[PDB]
Amino acid sequence: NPGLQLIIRNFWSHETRLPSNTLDRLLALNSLYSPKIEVHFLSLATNFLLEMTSMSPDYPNPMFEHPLSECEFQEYTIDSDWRFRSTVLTPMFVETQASQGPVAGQIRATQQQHDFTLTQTQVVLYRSYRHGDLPDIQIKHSSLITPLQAVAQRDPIIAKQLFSSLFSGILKEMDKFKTLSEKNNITQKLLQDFNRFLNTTFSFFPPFVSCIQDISCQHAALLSLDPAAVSAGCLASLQQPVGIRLLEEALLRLLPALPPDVLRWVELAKLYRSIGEYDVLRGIFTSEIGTKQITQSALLAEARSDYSEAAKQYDEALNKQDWVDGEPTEAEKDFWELASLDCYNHLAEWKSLEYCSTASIDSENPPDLNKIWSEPFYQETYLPYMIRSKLKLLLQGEADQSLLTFIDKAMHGELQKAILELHYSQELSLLYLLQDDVDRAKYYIQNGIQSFMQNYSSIDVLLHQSRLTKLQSVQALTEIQEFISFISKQGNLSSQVPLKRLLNTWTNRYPDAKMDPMNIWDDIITNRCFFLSKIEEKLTEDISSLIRSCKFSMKMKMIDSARKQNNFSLAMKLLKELHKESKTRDDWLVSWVQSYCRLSHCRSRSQGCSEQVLTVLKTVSLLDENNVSSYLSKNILAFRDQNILLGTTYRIIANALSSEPACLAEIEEDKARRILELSGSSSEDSEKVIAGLYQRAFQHLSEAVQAAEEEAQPPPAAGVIDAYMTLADFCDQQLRKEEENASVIDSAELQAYPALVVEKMLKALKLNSNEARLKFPRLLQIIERYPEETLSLMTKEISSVPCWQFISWISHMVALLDKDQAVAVQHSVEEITDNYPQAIVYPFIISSESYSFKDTSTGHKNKEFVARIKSKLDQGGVIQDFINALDQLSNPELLFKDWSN
Amino acid sequence: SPKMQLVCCRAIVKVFLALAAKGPVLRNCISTVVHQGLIRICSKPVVLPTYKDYVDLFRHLLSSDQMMDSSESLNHLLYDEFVKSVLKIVEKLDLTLEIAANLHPAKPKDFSAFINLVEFCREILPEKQAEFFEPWVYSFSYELILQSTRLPLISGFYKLLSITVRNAKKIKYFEGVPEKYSCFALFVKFGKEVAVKMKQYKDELLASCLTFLLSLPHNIIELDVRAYVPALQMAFKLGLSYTPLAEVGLNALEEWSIYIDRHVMQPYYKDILPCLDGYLKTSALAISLEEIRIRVVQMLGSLGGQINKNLLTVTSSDEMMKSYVAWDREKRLSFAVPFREMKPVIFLDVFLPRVTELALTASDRQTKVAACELLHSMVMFMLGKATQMPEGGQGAPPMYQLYKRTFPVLLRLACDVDQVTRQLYEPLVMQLIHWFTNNKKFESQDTVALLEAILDGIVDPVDSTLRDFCGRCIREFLKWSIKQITPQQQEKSPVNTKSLFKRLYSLALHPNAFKRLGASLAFNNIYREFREEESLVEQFVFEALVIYMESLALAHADEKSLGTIQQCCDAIDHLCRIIEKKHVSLNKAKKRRLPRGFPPSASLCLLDLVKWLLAHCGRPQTECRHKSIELFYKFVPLLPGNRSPNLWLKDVLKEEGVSFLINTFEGGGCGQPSGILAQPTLLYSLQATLCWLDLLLAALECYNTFIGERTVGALQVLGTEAQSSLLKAVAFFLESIAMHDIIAAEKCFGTGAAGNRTSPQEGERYNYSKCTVVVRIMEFTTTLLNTSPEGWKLLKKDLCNTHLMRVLVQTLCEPASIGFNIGDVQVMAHLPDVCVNLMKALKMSPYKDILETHLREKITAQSIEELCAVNL
Amino acid sequence: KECSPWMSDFKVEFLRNELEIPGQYDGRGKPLPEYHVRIAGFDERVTVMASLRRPKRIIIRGHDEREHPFLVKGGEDLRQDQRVEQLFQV
Repeated sequence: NPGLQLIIRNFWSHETRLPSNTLDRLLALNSLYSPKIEVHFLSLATNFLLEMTSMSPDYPNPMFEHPLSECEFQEYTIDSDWRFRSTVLTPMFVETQASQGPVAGQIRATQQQHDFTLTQTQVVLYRSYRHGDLPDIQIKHSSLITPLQAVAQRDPIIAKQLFSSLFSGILKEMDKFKTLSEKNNITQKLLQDFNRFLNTTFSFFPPFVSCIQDISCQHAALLSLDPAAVSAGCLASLQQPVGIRLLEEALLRLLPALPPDVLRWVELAKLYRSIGEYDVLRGIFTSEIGTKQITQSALLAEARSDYSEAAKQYDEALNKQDWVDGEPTEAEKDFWELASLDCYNHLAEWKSLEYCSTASIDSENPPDLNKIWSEPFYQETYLPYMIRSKLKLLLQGEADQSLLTFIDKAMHGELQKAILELHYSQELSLLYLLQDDVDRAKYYIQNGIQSFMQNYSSIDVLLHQSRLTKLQSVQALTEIQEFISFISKQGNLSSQVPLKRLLNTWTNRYPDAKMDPMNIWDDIITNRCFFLSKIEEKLTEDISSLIRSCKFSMKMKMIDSARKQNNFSLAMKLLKELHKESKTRDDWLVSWVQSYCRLSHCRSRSQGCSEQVLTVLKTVSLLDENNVSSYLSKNILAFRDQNILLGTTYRIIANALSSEPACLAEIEEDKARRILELSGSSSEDSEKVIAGLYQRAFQHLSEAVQAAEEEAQPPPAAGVIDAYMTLADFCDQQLRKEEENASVIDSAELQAYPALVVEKMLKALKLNSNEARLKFPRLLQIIERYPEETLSLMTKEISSVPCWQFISWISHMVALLDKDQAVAVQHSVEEITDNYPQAIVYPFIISSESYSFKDTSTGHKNKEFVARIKSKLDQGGVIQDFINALDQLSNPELLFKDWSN
Repeated sequence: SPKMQLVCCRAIVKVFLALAAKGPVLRNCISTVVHQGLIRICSKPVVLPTYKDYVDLFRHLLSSDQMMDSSESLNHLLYDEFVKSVLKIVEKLDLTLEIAANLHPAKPKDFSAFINLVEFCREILPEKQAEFFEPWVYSFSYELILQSTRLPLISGFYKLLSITVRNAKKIKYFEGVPEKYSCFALFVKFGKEVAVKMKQYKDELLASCLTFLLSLPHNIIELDVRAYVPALQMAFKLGLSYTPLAEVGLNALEEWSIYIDRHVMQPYYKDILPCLDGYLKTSALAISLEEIRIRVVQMLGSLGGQINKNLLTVTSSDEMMKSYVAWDREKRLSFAVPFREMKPVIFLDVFLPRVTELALTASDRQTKVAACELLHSMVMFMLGKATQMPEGGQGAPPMYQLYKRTFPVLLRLACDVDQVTRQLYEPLVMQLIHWFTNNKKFESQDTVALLEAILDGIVDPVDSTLRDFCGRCIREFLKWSIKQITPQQQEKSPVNTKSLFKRLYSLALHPNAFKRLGASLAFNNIYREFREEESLVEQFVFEALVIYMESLALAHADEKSLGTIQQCCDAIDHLCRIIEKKHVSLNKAKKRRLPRGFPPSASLCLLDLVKWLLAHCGRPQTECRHKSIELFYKFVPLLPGNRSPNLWLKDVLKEEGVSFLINTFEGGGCGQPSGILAQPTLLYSLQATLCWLDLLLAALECYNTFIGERTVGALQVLGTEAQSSLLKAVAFFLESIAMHDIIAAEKCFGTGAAGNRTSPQEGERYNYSKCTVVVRIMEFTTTLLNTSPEGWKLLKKDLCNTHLMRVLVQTLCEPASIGFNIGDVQVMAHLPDVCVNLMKALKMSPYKDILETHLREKITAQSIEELCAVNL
Repeated sequence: KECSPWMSDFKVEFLRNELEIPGQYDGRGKPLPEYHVRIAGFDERVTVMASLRRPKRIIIRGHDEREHPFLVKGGEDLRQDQRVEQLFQV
């Protein structure tokens, strides 16, 4: 009842019952807070002020003090910087355009007669305004403030914006009314109850909370807010942005005066952590909050995405009890104590993860699970990892009901139910499936969907990082949903057919190997592995071996991501789960070998020479496994791949050696022999073993390419292309070693290579190779070096390449229609013309103004072809007067300046 | 009681077997006995015993169950006539357009039962005919497409055609891409059809037709899906206020995302996912709407993480995120609070972008009615500060930024459906105009801002009510923009008049139809307040005229159903209505604004204009042509000689020769546009045949006037050289394309597409336009004979006229093989009555016998129709 | 119309090879001029920008009805910078 609010105002308004000087009013408006007003509170806290206004002797009185109806105009007769901004927006006209070289304050008044016989179914006069022509001359401050209040209740957003704007102003009368002591004693109580607000709000309705913070921007003394209260606010509030701002202004404006900064820094970091911007956090720690050499050094390898030694560097620091000061700070320790955890989380290092997530819990070597409830710090910090790790171990088929124990113990409680039903309904659902329960899993997942929708839909649109970070989980929830559905329906357990179909969906529905991060891969992979173990139990071609086929393949696709994303350390773990297991099927073994070798290769970039050679030496020993030769003699695809890797292996070595040719000496002598041995140039000259190696390499490659050219013509292309390219890549570096070198001993060896490469790339380019298309200009400079016997081959070949592959490089192509190598391109360029005239034309123009032909049949042929192109563009010659038309826009005096230069 | 219903099906089943035991006669009879019966269930009532009720009986009859054992395919031969009769019944139905872009069915019965055929056939169709359905799929869909042309604003056809396509998906008829590939080509070229027709459409029409596209088979939709990108984008962007439309988009995106080639789709997804942001944007403080909010997530997951990440790409942000950036970089609206003793200060700038949002939107009545007072009073404060011209050295600061982001608000709030708020703001906007128009020099940024806001309203695609209201503001603008200036300055430079017309012109030259249409409405709404100062019509009027000609020409490519044609007619007509009078003034050579493209000159007069109009005579843009004819006749008699057109022409033909005029009835258009060259069109087909066809029509329509008015003499008109069109283009057409469908051109000229087969959306325009051109020939050729006793002696050198006579016997013996295919007696039943007129000029021409050589020398027989008597 | 009269006519003119907006091609996927937007007129406006060469900003109307603003740099060889873009795509 609005009368009751007013009746309650009857003495809250009263001059002794809330003060009647508006500063002391404001101090006592901070008495008004009770938690059962939040959404509303500001909108009422404000309106009180806008009664105290009323008894100002000008509140009842005009704002404008001349008749706005008269006496006024405006002019923009200026070349201001705001004119540039206005003509950027949309330009206004100008028009001087000259072809050569009645009272004041008065209105042309009506002349009623119409000088027509109208459309159908006298003299000048001057007047001044009717009172209906022009608006209110002179409104009073009264009518400004008055209408707002009733709507300021209803849109708190203006209320927020309003309050701060009052409040901020209200301070800044200063010394002309209030002295140092008074202002500052007041700020202490302001600050104190600003803390009280944040201490007491339990809903955290963000417009209120944000406003207290947005107020805190405005004046220096306000900045000493409880850092943990700010974060505790912001986290529940989704108000991290203002949380950060507050802290950053605190850190700077409190700069000149270190202990509370240290606290602030941790909180600042925690805000960023909750929105996914860890790169900033690295900056905080590396360059202010970390002190020790170890701290950077861990982050460094971690930033390079090798958590393994980073984890151990943290562990080493954590368990180091002695130091050059005895005193890495309470915070740097707190940081390591977290940092180390993520390492394990990415490393899938679940055993150390459950162990470390609990080991620092208060000597619970007898494992109390429930101590977490003692601190929201613990409930936030360790809990997620612990749930995760235990559950991953359970899904890897381990056994310990201590999780369901601790969870069912938690289910007895209120928060110890509710926060799980909110934040972990995924895991709750999975645990019900782990206990064979369809319904309760179906509930907790049904809930999970809704939970996500609100979770995501509450994140700000500008929090792109976190929006994104939420999102991938959807797949897991959906797969849980599909799987639940599939197993809920009895017709799926009768026939192998709908199951064979199911796996095809899961193969087709992977995560992204270059953007989805590894932990997220881990999840779907593990989860499917478990779901298939459940189907495997429901039933038991043999679906079981088909399921292992999937399991294996999936491990591969996962391993592949951890290569492409250089989580090589994780790929070691995964490899060693399969290292012997794969050695069972046939194809499977082959796949394992290949994968291992690829990984060895990727690892073999990041490295020094001996280290690289060592990193690949071992692969030779798998590649010279040849019980597999029976399968390779049957499976050309793999055989090609085998040779590819094999040649690549030698290439790596040969490059490593040739960069630093004596470095063979750095490797332990047995292996230094293994090298010289298996190069086979035991003449024992590194240069000769390198030429030998390269030759040996080329054998595998050339064969691989041949095997690739054979029985591979579908009306899989990746490997075909890959071969052709790979060979070419090698040949190019060699051709460059020749081009780089004045002394050329590698002459008989590098004979085939120029002619050879062509036939590969122009095969590859027919296969739509984007990378060949990116490299293509190479050919155009190679033929110039190798004009003897490139040209013929290239020419009889190149017709077979789609014209629209070339378009990128058109400039080059048209820029050599005058040189004899024109012979290769002339057909091609004409075809491009004959499809895409609007493409070629500008390149052609600029080149047409630039040739000079030879006065010989070769240059005549070219000049005559060019005349045929030129003429076969001059139908568009009609349009391209457009060029001349654009040309008019240049300043003629500038063109004269250029010409006269 | 219910169980007796099976006995009723047994009764009405048995009596259909009885009839079929006649043998061969039956089909027609039963096929039309069911028909007068269906006319009841489909005229049986419903509101927005029913369209639902009889359905099961009909299903049990159109299902070949063992009711005979206890002839089977004849339960389906009954369903066969549920095509045969039912689509032959499109020929039953007639409906066209009588009681700003809405229309009404002239004959309600031919809709009001017929859409309960739709809603009853919404089960009476969807069975696969037990796979017997073959003969219907091609023929049915063909028929219904060819006639769906009759009526836009009909949902029902697209519904039934979509039921056709969905059933055809389960029957997989298009699998592997001859009836199959014929229909395949039809629907593929229908991908250039309703998907292009999109940009006009409106609620249920748009919903029922989107339903159709999105239900099309993926095997088609592997081609150039830029067609359907907007369609699916529309589907989601709309379906949020017709919830089960979005459900079709689920069906489609699902069906696609498996049966489509993933590499084909991988690039495109970027444009689709963003529109699903909104479907998850709030907790809100046919199947149920939160089934949908659920289903999008189920899709996003099943669609897979690989593609999903497209949702959160920066390009998903822009067209919201403009609502999160500052309106001015200063903090503008500085205000001092009256507390009792002392004064704090506020910068109200920051309220405006929220207060506006509410004042436009806020659903609470009691909020909204107060909110407007906020904004109304706050607007005043701006004007206050704009006139807080200080006694200090600082000028009153800029406001353009605010004004721009403010004044469009006010116009929405003025055309606002609420009486009470409108009753405040509708006055307000007038006072604003009245104030703002008071400036003295050329580009007041404020004035510009206001104007541009008004125009940005008058082009608005959706809102005729705004375009209406804005029309008033425009009028009142210009009225007031007269109201505030001295004659001697207005004569020197009519500043805002210039700064208006220039922007009107650009909107008249914009290629988008709505970007033109608004400017014609503005031009109407000022006409009655233009033509008041002498200066205005003295300076602007030719420029104004000429520009509207071009804006008419640009309308040529559009639908007529925007009404731009008519709007432009009035825009030009009212110029004619001015020029009736003030040619008296314009005859003087005086300084004027040079119309777009004239040779620059020291001064201009009505001669220069009418000579330019002459240059426009033979141009292909139809209504431009009709105007330039009519206007030229209205403009000869008022140059300083005031002579007739014939006697005026006598001078320039004596000076320039018929050469000059032919070089404008055929050389007619831009610079030297060379339409005299018939040859390249008789050489080089592409649908640019229609461009030639138009050019021939314009050449003819030129001759279709000036001999007929007898304004140039016939043996002049058919000049002794260079008149290529009549001599070849006509003759050829009659010899070589007239007897034939499109493929006689689309053989030897360029090529005809694919295997020589393409859509009625092409073919109807070809044959329609083709069947126009013959008319204009005949009218023209008659007009030779009926002005000259000699004209037949120059066309006699085209002695091989006789092709035209086989055309003429066709034109009466079955012209439906040529023109009655349109369906509109409005054109298509004057054309025979017009044809027959020419035959007097044949009967009383010496050529008479050759009509007998087409008919009475071959075909005349007396009794054969009495022979057919027992058959009739 | 003061700067350069021809653009202030430029129109659909018939029997004609329609002009595509410059530079729409890129070397991929069998490109399709029937998408590539075609010119259909100019804004009457121009603006000079301040640098020594006083370069001109113009606006092109597509037949696709959006507008495509461009700078015009004359007397100057842009090829150098053009390849910087090719590199940047790479």
